[PDB]
Amino acid sequence: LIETVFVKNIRMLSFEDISKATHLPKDNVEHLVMRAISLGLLKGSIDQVNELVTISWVQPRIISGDQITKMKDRLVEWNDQVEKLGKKMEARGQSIWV
Amino acid sequence: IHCLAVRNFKEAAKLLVDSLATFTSIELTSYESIATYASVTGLFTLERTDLKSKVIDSPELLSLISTTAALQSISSLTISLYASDYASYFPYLLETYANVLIPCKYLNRHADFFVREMRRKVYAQLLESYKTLSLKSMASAFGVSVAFLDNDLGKFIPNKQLNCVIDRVNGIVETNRPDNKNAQYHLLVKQGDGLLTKLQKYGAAVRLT
Amino acid sequence: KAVKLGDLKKFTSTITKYKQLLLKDDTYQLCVRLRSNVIKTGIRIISLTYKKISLRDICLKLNLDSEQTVEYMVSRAIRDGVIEAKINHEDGFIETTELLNIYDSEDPQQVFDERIKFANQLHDEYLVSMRYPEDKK
Amino acid sequence: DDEFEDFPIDTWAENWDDVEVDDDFTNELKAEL
Amino acid sequence: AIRDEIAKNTELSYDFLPLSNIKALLFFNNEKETEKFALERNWPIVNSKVYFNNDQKTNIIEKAMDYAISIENIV
Amino acid sequence: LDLMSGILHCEDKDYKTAFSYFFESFESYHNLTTHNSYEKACQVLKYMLLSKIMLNLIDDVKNILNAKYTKETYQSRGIDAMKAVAEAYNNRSLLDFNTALKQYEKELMGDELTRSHFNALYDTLLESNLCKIIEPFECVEISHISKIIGLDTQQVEGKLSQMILDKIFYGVLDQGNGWLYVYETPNQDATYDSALELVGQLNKVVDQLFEKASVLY
Amino acid sequence: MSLQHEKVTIAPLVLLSALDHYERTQTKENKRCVGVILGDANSSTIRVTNSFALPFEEDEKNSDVWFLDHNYIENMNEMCKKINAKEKLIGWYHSGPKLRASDLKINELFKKYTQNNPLLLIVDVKQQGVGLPTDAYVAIEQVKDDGTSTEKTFLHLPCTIEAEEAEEIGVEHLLRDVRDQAAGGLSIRLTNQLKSLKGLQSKLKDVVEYLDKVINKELPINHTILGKLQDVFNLLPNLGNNLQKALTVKTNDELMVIYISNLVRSIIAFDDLIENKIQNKKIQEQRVKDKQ
Repeated sequence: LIETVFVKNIRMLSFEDISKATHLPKDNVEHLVMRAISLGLLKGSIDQVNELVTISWVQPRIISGDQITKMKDRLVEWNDQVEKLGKKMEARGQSIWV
Repeated sequence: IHCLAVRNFKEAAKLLVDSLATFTSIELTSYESIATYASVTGLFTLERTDLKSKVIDSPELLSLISTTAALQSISSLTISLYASDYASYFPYLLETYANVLIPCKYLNRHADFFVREMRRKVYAQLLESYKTLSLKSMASAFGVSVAFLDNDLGKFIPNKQLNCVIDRVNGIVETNRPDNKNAQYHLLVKQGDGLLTKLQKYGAAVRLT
Repeated sequence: KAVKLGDLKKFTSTITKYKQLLLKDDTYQLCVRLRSNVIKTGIRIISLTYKKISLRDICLKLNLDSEQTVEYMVSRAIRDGVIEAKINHEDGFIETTELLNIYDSEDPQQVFDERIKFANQLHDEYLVSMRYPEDKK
Repeated sequence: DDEFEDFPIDTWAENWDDVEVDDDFTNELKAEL
Repeated sequence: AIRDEIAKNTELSYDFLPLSNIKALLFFNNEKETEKFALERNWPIVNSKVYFNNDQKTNIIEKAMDYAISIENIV
Repeated sequence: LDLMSGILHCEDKDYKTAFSYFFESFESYHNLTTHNSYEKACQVLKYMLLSKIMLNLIDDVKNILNAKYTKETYQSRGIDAMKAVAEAYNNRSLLDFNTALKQYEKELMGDELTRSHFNALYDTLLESNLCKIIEPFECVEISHISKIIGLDTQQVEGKLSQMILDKIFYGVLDQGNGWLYVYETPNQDATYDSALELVGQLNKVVDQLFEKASVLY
Repeated sequence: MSLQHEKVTIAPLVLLSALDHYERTQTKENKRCVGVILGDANSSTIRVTNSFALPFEEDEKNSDVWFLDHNYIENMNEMCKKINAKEKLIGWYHSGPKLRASDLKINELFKKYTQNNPLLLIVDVKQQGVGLPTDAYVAIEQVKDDGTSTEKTFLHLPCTIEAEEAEEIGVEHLLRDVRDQAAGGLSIRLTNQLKSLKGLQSKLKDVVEYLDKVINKELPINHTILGKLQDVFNLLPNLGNNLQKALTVKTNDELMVIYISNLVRSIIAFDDLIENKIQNKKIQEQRVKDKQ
C-alpha cells in the first residue's frame, strides 16, 4: 500500500487498485487502511459509498540521488516566481518603500 | 398615522400597535379605525412571531373584534394567514380590500400596494416550507385555476421578490433558496453609489463657493 | 413601460404614435434600435421565471410565430450575454440553469475597486481645495 | 451664468412601479365545480 | 454572413444537435454542403450528431498596493 | 390569596410570579396543620410543579421533589404523576408523556387548570420530540418519522409545516416521496448589517453637513 | 539538565562591546576575537546583557593549539559580581564570521564556569550579513544524521535583538539621524513585508546553491536535510479549489470593509473642508470690516 501510494502518487485512490496491488479482496482493503492510519503511516480518510480513499501526508522515505534533481528544479521554479513577485512589488510601490 | 399615510408601514406598524393601549387622541379618529389601521399594518409587515404576540393575542384587539365589520374582516384575514387557512384567504383578502381600504382615506390611496404584497406574503408562506410543490395542488389550495395562478406568480419572480422557479413542462414549482450575502452586497453597493453621488454633488456645490 | 413589459405590440404602437415627437428631439434613430432590447428583455423575463418551459408557451408568451423564430431568437440571446440557459431540441424545452453566485468571483473586486478609485480621487480634490484657506488663514 | 440659448426650452402647442391594477379577478369558475 | 452568425449562435446554445435539423437550421439546401460547413467550423459529425463541446491588472496585489500608494503619497 | 393569585397568573402563562406565589402558599400551608391543610399543600405542590414545567428547569424540579419534608409526608401518587410528566418532558418523548397522562389521569384531568395547561404542554412536547428525532438526519422519510412518533402522515406533515414556518428547525419539506431535507441555520453575517446602518448614518451626516454649508453659500 | 535554548535576547551593549573589542585589538583577517557574554538565565528565554574582553589566542594551524587564560574569567567574574551580582556567566561569543572547528572544543572549557549549557553567540563584526548579525548555538548531544554515533554539536536558536529601558534610551539617541521617525504605519508595515519577501528569496537561493553543491558530491548526503526539504514540498499548498473559494470570499468581504472605511474618511474630509471654508470666510469678513 505504501509503495503504491508513493509510486502512483494521486492524493486519492480506489478500492480496486489497492485490492489488485495488495492481493486482498475488495472487502478487506478497509481494515488494511484502518491499520495503516492507526499505525501512523498515513493520515487519510475512507469513503465507501464511492470507493475514493483520500490520502494526505505520507510517511517520509530516504531520498535517492535522482529525486534531488526534481526537487532542485522545483526549488528553482519557486525561487524564480518569488523573485518576479518581489521585482513587481518593488517596482510598483517605490514611492512609499521608505 | 402620518407614517401610515405616506406608504411606510414600518414605523406605522410599531407606533399603531403600541398605541392600541394608550389612545387618548380621539380628535384624530375613533378607536375602531385606529384598531383597523394597526391590524392592517401589523399583518402587512410583521413576521410570524410578531403576529402571534402583537395582533392576534392583544387583549385590546380581542375585546374590540366583535364591534365592527371592518375589524372583523381584517382579523379574519389575519387569523386565516396565521392558521394556514389558504382555502378562503383570497375571498377574505377581497372582502378586506372592499371594506377596509377603499372607504378609508390614508389606505384607499394604497389599495393596490397592500393587495399586491398580501399575495406575495401568502405565496412566500406557502413556498417556504415545501420545495417541490405542484401547480395543481397550489391552485386547488387557493381555489383558483392553474393558469391564473401561473399568471399571478409570474410577476413576483422576475423582480426576485419571491423564491421559486416555475417548471411549466411538468407543473413543478421547485423552490430556489438564495444567499443573504448576495442581496446584502447588492443593497450595499446601491446605497454606497447613492451616497457617493450625493456627496460629490454637494462637494462640487461647495468648492466653487 | 413597453420595454419593461417586453411587449412588441405596445412598443410598436408607442413608436408609431410618438414618431413625430421622437424625431423632433433627434432621437428617433436611437429609439428604433430599442426593438432588439424589447425581445432581449422579454426572453429574460420568460427565462428567469421558467426553469423548463415548452417552446410553444415561449412563443405564446412572447407574442410571436412558429417554433423556428423562437429558436433563432433564443440561440441569439444566450450567446449575447443574457440568458445563461440551454436549448434541447428533443421536446421544445429551454432548460435554463441556475445563476452563479456573484459573491464567489472577481466581480465584487472590480466594483469595489471602482468605488475606491472614485472615493480616493474625491478626497484628493477635496484636500486640494481645502488647502487654500490654510494660506488664507 | 449662461443663458443656454442654444438649447431652447421645449414648446407645447414613496412611489415605485405598481402602475397596473389587478381588478376583480374573483375566478368563481373554479368554485363552480 | 448570415450562415456564420447562425453558426456562432448555435455553437453555444444547442448540445447534441442532429445534422438533419442542422441542414434546415443553417438555411442550407443539401446535406453535403452542411457537412462541409460543419467540418470548416471543426464540429465532430459522429453519427450525424454534432457535439459542439468546446491584462487589466493583477488582482489583490496591484489594487492593494495602489490603495496604499494613494493613501500615503498625498499624506 | 397567594394561591389564587398564582392560579390567575398561570392563565397568563407567566410562571415565575406564579411559582413565587405557589411556593409562598406551600410554605404557609406546610407550617400549620389542620384537617384541610394537607389537601391544600398537595394542590399547591401540584400547581407549583405545573408552573415550573413549562419553563424547563427539570433539575430544579428534581431538587424540589427530593426536598426532605416535601417527599416525607406531602409525597403522594399525584406528585408521582406530575414527576412522571416532568421526566417525560425531560426525555422529550411524546409516547412517554401520553402513557403517563393516560395511566395517571385521575391526578391530572382534575384541577381544570392542570388539564387546560397540559394541552399546550402536549403540543410543546410534540414539537420537541419532532425536533429530537430530526436532529440525526439529513433526508429523513416522513413514514419513518410517523412510525417513531406514532402520529399520522397528514398530521405530522401539518405540524412540520407549522414548525418550519415558525423557524424552529431550518429544514425544507418536500413532496417528492415524503422527504424532509434538513439544512443548517443560515449565516446572515453581521458585517453587512452594520455596514448598512453605517451607510444610513453617513447619509444623514451628509445632509446635516450640507445644511451647515448653507451659510457658506 | 536545563533545556533553556528556545529564545535568545541580546541587549545592544554586548554587541557594541564586541565591535569595540574587534576594532581595539586591531584584529586582521582570519583572526577571531572572543569574550564572555554575562547575563541572566535559568528561564526559557536566555538573555544576554553585558560582555567583556578575553585574551583569546590561536594560530592559524592545528585546531588544538588554541590558547585562552583561565584566571581571567574568574578575575572578571569577581569584579563584575562586585559591580552587580545579578549578571552571571552564561557562555561566550566569538567575532564571527562563521562557525569554526574549535567551537565545540573550546565550549567545554566554559562548562565549569557556566552553570547551564554554555551559549555561543556568532557576531558578524565586519557586517557582511543583511539580517541580524547574531545567532545562538547551544551545544547539545543528538544522534548523528548519518546513522552513526551520537554527536554533541551546536543547535541554532532564534535570536532577537531587544533592548531594555537603560539601553533603548542610548540606542534611540545615537541613531537619531538615520531612523525615519515619521515613516508612517502602513508604509513601514509594507516595507517590512517587502524585506521579508527578499529574505525568503535569499534563503531559497542559498538552499538551491547547496543542493547544486550536493549533486556534484562536493558535500556528503544528509538524509535529514533532504527529508526536511521533502516535508517543505509536501506542506506547499495547492491554490491555482475549495481553499481558493474560501480565500476569494474572505478577500471580497475584506475589500467591502475597506470600501466602507474609505467612505468614512471621505466624509470626514468633507466636514474638514466645510469648516475650513467657513473659517476662511469669517477671516475675510473680519479683515474687510476691520480695515474699513
